[PDB]
Amino acid sequence: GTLKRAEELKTQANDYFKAKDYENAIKFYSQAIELNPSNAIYYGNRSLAYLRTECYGYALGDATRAIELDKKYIKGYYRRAASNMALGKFRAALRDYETVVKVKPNDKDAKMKYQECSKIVKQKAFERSVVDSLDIESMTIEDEYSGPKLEDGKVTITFMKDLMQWYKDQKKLHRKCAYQILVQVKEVLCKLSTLVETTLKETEKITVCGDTHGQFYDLLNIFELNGLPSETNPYIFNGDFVDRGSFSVEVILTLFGFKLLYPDHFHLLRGNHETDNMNQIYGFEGEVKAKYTAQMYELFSEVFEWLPLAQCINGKVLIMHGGLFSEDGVTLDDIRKIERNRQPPDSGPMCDLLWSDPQPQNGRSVSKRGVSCQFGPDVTKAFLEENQLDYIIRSHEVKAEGYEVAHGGRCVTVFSAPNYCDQMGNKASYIHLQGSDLRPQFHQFTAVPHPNVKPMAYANTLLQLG
Ligand SMILES: [Mg+2]
Ligand SMILES: [Mg+2]
Repeated sequence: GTLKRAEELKTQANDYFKAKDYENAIKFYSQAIELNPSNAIYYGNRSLAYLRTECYGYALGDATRAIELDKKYIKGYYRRAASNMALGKFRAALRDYETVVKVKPNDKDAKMKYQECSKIVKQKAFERSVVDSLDIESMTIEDEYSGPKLEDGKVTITFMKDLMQWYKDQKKLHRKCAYQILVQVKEVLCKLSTLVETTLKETEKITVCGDTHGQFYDLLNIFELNGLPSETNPYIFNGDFVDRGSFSVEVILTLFGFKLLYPDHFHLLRGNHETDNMNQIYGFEGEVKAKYTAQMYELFSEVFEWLPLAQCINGKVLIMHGGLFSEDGVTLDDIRKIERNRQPPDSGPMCDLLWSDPQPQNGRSVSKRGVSCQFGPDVTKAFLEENQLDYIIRSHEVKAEGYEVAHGGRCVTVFSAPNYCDQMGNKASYIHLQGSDLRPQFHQFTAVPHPNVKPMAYANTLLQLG
């Protein structure tokens, strides 16, 4: 009985979903849909599982299919509005929250989401540089503050070590210090090329980490397990420092501090989560407003805009958060020429560097995330050959073992956030490269305990569904 088979497969998918095994959830929903392609609940649950795995494009299409089947399926509208929020389609989301708060005026949840949506809409409408309406010198550190302070405005190794300790005890760096770090670090970054270039001599090493997503206690574990940064232990943090994790302020100010301390050996590349559309939904903007001000947040936003987009080691390995391009013929010079100081556009090379994913089949598809592309091994081979490169290192996707090697070895994924969001139970890893030998060496590690704060504790409700 085809329909009762579809239904058993959907029940298994629900089971997979609840166990946080979205990849199988998706697969069993997909098979359910294969047997009965005309049920709204199926499309709606698969839309939610695509949302959980940040596949906004696919969540959007499934939500739309669910709504086209049943105009009264309320879930369909929330999950459609979530996808659109994450895609920067704020007005589209509001239309759906409206259609809901309409079909029941009473709903507590409906109006809260509508209002939260309108507030972002209203702000973005509204939307000189923030530093100029700040008077950092005039601020005063209260006598009774006993946490870390800069040594005459300067970051040092002793400041970094006390900062790390202070944060471990869940305490807050005085706002004056936070401001100074931000201003200097803006100054450093705004000097960098869009493409950072590093030469590693025969005897030198470099560590590449992937996403860390505000997992502060895991970030300290990287440093214990692999050493503090210094001029003989350089690091690249390949984006997505913040969001989801509820210690994002602690992660980003530690990283920025180390960038000031070892500016030529501690490198930070922009990820898709160093952007407004992500930060307003996924916790960072809320965490910074809770702990500091809306003005601090606007400053973080403007610094993120100067983060370089890619890094090239010895002209042979190319590192970016996302992946390769929607278009053929993009060169390394083209990347160097990108005007990066902005939010990323909806498409184009800057967008692809932050957002794209590899796919196993040849060619290009519109991406499952609803922005940029998926690119096959023939895309990767042509770009490497055209540019005299050996392979790429990228991050952006959660991996069960903390890394993955795709495209015949030409596309490497590294991911540095173990037990991601307290739920995935994945290993994390970092890479060592060596000047004499640029083949990636992987080191895996597991999650470490942290205080009682939930992931997304500071985020609005727009992307917390189910
Ligand atoms: Mg990412
Ligand atoms: Mg990420």
